[PDB]
Amino acid sequence: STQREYVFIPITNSITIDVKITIGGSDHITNIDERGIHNVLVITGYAVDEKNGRLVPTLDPCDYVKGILVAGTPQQAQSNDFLTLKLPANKLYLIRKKGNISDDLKIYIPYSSPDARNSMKTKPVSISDDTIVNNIIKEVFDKIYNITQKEKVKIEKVKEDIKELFSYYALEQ
Amino acid sequence: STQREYVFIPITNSITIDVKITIGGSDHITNIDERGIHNVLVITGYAVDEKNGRLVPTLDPCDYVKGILVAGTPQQAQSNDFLTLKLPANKLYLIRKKGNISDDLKIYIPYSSPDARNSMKTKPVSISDDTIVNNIIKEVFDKIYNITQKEKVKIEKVKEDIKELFSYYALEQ
Amino acid sequence: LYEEDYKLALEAFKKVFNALTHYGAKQAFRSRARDLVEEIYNSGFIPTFFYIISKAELNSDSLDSLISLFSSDNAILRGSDENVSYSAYLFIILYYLIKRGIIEQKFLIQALRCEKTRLDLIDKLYNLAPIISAKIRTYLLAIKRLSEALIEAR
Amino acid sequence: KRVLIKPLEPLMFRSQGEFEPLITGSHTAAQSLIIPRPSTIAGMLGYILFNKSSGTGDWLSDLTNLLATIYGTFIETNGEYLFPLRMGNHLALVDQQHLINLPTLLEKEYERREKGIYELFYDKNKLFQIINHQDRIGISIDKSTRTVKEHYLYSARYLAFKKEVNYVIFIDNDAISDKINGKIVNFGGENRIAKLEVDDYKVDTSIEEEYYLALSPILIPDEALDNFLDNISDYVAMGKVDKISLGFDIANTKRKEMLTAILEGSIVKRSIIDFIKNEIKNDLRYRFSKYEKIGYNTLMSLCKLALRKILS
Amino acid sequence: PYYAFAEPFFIHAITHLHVGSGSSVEEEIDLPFQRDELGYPTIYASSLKGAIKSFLLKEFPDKRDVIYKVLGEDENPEEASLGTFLDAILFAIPSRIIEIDSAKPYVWVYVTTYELLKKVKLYLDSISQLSNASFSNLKNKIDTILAKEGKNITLDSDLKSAILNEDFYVELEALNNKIPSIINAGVPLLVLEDSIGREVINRSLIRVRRIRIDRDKKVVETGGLWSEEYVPMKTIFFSVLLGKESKESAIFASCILRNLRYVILGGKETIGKGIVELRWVKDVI
Amino acid sequence: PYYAFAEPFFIHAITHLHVGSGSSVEEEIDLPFQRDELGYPTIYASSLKGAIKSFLLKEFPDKRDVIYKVLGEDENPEEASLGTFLDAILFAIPSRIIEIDSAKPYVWVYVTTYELLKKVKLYLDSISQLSNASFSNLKNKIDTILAKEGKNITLDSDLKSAILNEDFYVELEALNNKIPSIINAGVPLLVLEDSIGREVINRSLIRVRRIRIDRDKKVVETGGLWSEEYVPMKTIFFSVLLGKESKESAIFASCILRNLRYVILGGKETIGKGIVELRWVKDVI
Amino acid sequence: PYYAFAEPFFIHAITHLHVGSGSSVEEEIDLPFQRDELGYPTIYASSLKGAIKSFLLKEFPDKRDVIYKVLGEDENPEEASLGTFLDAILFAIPS
Repeated sequence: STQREYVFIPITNSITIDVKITIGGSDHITNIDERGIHNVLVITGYAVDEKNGRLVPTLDPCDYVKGILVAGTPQQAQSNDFLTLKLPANKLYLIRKKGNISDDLKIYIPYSSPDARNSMKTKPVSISDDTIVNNIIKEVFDKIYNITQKEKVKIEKVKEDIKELFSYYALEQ
Repeated sequence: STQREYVFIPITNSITIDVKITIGGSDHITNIDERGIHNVLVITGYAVDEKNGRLVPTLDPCDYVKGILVAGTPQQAQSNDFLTLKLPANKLYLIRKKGNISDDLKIYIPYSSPDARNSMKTKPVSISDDTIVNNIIKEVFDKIYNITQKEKVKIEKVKEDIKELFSYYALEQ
Repeated sequence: LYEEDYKLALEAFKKVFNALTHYGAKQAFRSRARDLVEEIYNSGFIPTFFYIISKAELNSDSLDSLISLFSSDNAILRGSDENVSYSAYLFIILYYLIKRGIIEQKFLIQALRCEKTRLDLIDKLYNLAPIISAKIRTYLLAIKRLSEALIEAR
Repeated sequence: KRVLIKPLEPLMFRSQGEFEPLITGSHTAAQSLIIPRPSTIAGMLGYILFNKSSGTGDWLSDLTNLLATIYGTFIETNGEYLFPLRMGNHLALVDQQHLINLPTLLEKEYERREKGIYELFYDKNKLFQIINHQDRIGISIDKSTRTVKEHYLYSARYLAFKKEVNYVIFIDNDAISDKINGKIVNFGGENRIAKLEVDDYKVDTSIEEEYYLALSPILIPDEALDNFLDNISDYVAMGKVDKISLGFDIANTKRKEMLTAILEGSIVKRSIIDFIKNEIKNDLRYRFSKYEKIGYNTLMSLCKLALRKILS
Repeated sequence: PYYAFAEPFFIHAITHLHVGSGSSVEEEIDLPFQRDELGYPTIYASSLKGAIKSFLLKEFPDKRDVIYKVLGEDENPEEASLGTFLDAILFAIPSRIIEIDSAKPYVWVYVTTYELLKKVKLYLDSISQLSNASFSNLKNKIDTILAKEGKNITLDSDLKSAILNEDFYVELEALNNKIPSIINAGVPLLVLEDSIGREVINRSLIRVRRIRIDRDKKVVETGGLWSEEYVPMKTIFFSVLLGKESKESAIFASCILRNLRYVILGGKETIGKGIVELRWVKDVI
Repeated sequence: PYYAFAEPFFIHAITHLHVGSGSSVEEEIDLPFQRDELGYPTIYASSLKGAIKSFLLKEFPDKRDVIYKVLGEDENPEEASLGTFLDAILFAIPSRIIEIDSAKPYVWVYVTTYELLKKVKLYLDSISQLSNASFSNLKNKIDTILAKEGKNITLDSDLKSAILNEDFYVELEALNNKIPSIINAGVPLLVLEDSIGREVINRSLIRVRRIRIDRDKKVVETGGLWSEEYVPMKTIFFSVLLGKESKESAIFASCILRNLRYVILGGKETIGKGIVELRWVKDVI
Repeated sequence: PYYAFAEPFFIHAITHLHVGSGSSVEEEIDLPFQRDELGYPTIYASSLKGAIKSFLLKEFPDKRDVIYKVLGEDENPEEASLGTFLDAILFAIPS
């Protein structure tokens, strides 16, 4: 099968560039094609921790994290703090879909054991924060979709729908 | 487990009464509840032979055999020409359902090896036969339910609908 | 079925509209057309009928001015503004039982004179209570609409 | 002898073809004929009387072997008979008693002719008391969005019957009765259903008058078309001439031929009988003889229910 | 005959129904129900088949070909179908009743007319010749009722007078003395004259106004008002499923039709306007 | 499996509620309440949906896309919605009671009728078949009350006699004294016979006359009087929320529906006539 | 929150109170008091709102626009009011 990795999109750092790997071929799940960001993945029941940005397995179905699925593998500098599992494509709760997918995928999600030291209390976080929506286009949306600067340069549309399509729940602790 | 079996209703010899036994208790499936016959079972893909009446397993879904369900065990004179099978309630083809069933049924069906000497050819058979409707109500409808030939019965309904509902496909050989 | 009840509602109203000389009596009638129609179908017909006659204050020249209104067009209702209005609505109800043959016109006209017979009128309407309430609905609802439209404040 | 076709529900016999979604940004629509063409009624009985050991590429050589001879179709509400009457694109269902004075009517002076004709198709026309156009509109849903597809919407004016109505035909055969009787048929249309009923009925077989009614399309053999259309007043008193397709055959899934016909309800003069015979050649007379068996060249006397033919 | 069998059934509205017809009729309704030749609600055979075929393909996804053989094969393959639905015919519409003590008291009743019962009889005669499971126990009942045509009738109840839909006073007559009722609900069935019934029936039809609200100011939009028509709960439509002789129909009529109890017809399912119940007149008789 | 999830819920009125007229039949009250097909009060699901939708589009602004999925888009719909509302059947109405004699005296009671419990059983049976759910707990309860039909019964309490809504005298049987209450309330529930229940229920409805005063004369305006119809507090309706498999139906049923307790239905909200509480059957058991 | 501010209060009758429910057939008092759904006296929120709104409009003659937004316009109501009253429940009666 093929392997995709899930990179969330918060208003945060330690995200800046993580993948270490890109397509390799010409296959992806999330795209940016002259109209917006399609096939955005949403993982419910997980919150992200700005301290070491990665999804934390809460149980609340209301905690979700929206990110993008790119073709690749873990950075191979962590190799352990990831959820790795093989899924059909229909089993992925995707947003703004574009077409049918390969129906058999392997996903990598930046993961961290709950570490129950202190109780979890999440907050709905939006990423309007225009000074951040500017640089993440270069940080992640150009080291993966390079043509974001070249072929579909309509940044005013991809920069705008990044704010209205991505949002998450952070532990805020 | 409870024991029941299925005595079909043809215009045919050898089925005067086959069950050899009656309720034993007071639990049944089929009824005559003052409004006709209730919970009549039908078996498709099975045809009847005039000679030594029993159901032969045709492969045609158009062929069927209609009869009633009595609680008991086979003739106990051959005991091998009977397919016994444990099945839930919702699995049964039932006609004029009046109530729910136990979800646990062990049914004995008059059976025989296909005897492939001659080719099979089923034909629609109605059992109207105004003189014959009398003999089997003598033979089963009273030998199973004594109260029919007693205080309460609707002759203009029940002494009509055995000719009207029960039908099947017979080999006519 | 009740296509000629919007007609009847127009002749009955035009009678009541003219035997209401005082302006405050028209306004008082407009108050009865709205309210009385909504108790007949929540409280019932005869509970509202009792309420109507009790406020109508019969047994006068008024009770005979009604008899004239059935035929004449020069009759007038005199009395308290609250009386002429409640009595004008009693006409509306009775005008229907006459024109539709639910109550015999000869009985009703002589029951409105002979004091001893009025109790027999109320006794007749009690048994015709279910039948009446069904038929007058379209008629009374039309009277309600005509009131709100034709009876205006100066 | 006589066959009553009882529609159990609104029917549709569409002409003009092409009722299916082909163009993207456009709806489809179809009307219905008031009277089914004889090809429709022939194909229905032919569907009941079907044996595979026949035909192989004929659909009328195969069809004419089953049924003996069918006579044209009209309406019967309550024992009354109504007959198609046609004009310059007007169609009417008129009662028997009003055809008697048509030849004298069509010859009156100018102003007296128009008034008489006008009152036939408007006042004495009993069509719309008997038949309403139920303009059903259909839709195709894509299970993806669970809404309507891209313009997959169609309007089909069905044939709604305000009263009890039967279509009336006659068959020469009598061994046919106990076969097509009480039968539920799929009377041609959008998968609709009618019931069949056979009873005896005595009517004439061959007559002579100077004015006939066309109780069925009179087929013009496409070779006399020129010597016929140039002088049309010699043959048709009133009605409508147009090119029609004979239908759609089941055994081959092909649209049948297309040839000019005189539409049912027209008033054909006696000059049309001998003209056809003296114009149709035996190369095609054997063909057009079959066309008459399924019920096409059927004439009726304005006198009375007397059913003639043309080649027969 | 190629109509080996016929399976009539009653369509029982569990919720209100709305099978739409565009804007074909006048009264004031923008989205009216599907009518028939004489103005009563019907379900067209196209809508009734398509709804049951759209259903039942999600319900029995393994038997998709058995259904395609019988119900059409909506794909570009165009083998002929094996099953036909007839238009669903309004059989009985619920009506509020006030009876003058007249009875064991009822609050609602079933109301039919004689026009509606003729079309049901027409459907019933037409399939008696092929249904060797002859349901004359039901066809006769309509025959006796149609014999008593020309007056309001109550079949099993003994009322003699009532008020239907708060507006219409009718006096009722027993059939002759008694007869079993068709709908096994403990509810009387009245058969009214065609003139009086058409008013009582039109009063049971639900004609609502509906509103689209400006979410920011909570007021109705401009032109955000329209009107629709629903067929009430407990309404009963009667139709027939005709089947050609084949081996797929034997499976379809035995395996598939036994398990249809509830389906969804018409539109406005978000409002919950399609849940209906089929009753298969071969066991209720 | 036709529906992914199936959520029956009760609708307890906290204040008097008023869902607007809707219908087209002329009536005596100026602004009447939405009526059933039996004439009882009800809430059209079109009014349940529009009110609950706009409530959720406020209380869950982040999940504004899960709501647009399950409850349909607003301005430009590409696709049909996934969730359905069923019309809210009237389940029980409060009625003031003058209890003749018993150990515990009562000032008011819940009144329901057998016709209403039959509509609820119709909802429960069909939703049971069109889904994986099986509300056997309710169904076993209601199927025991519907066995005693045609006889006034009090559910648990011991009354034997009472005067409901000051005008109707009834004598009440006891059902089992062991079956638990349908809802969580110490107030008894009387299942009246449908005939006397219709009149007892019409008494619980709240007819109200309102005026618009001229500010400069402190008198009623010219024709500024109108009537109005409310459903009392503590009235219990019953509806079901249904949904098909979409991966947002699962989120809807998890967060959105498990954090819905109070909604504002109907109109006349500026005078507090809409506050209502939703009790899911998953919980009230 | 659904509501910005939620301000419950108590209404203390300084003098005798009469919010009319209008005459009615089944009352036997010509001018009765507004009743509850279970008999007790009550003040319909339509009486509260209209009385308080009319009070504010003359006590705060400069805050018209602030009152009209929260309590609804009177001439041309192009939108809904933002404030709601609840029916006054009888809390305690002097005995």
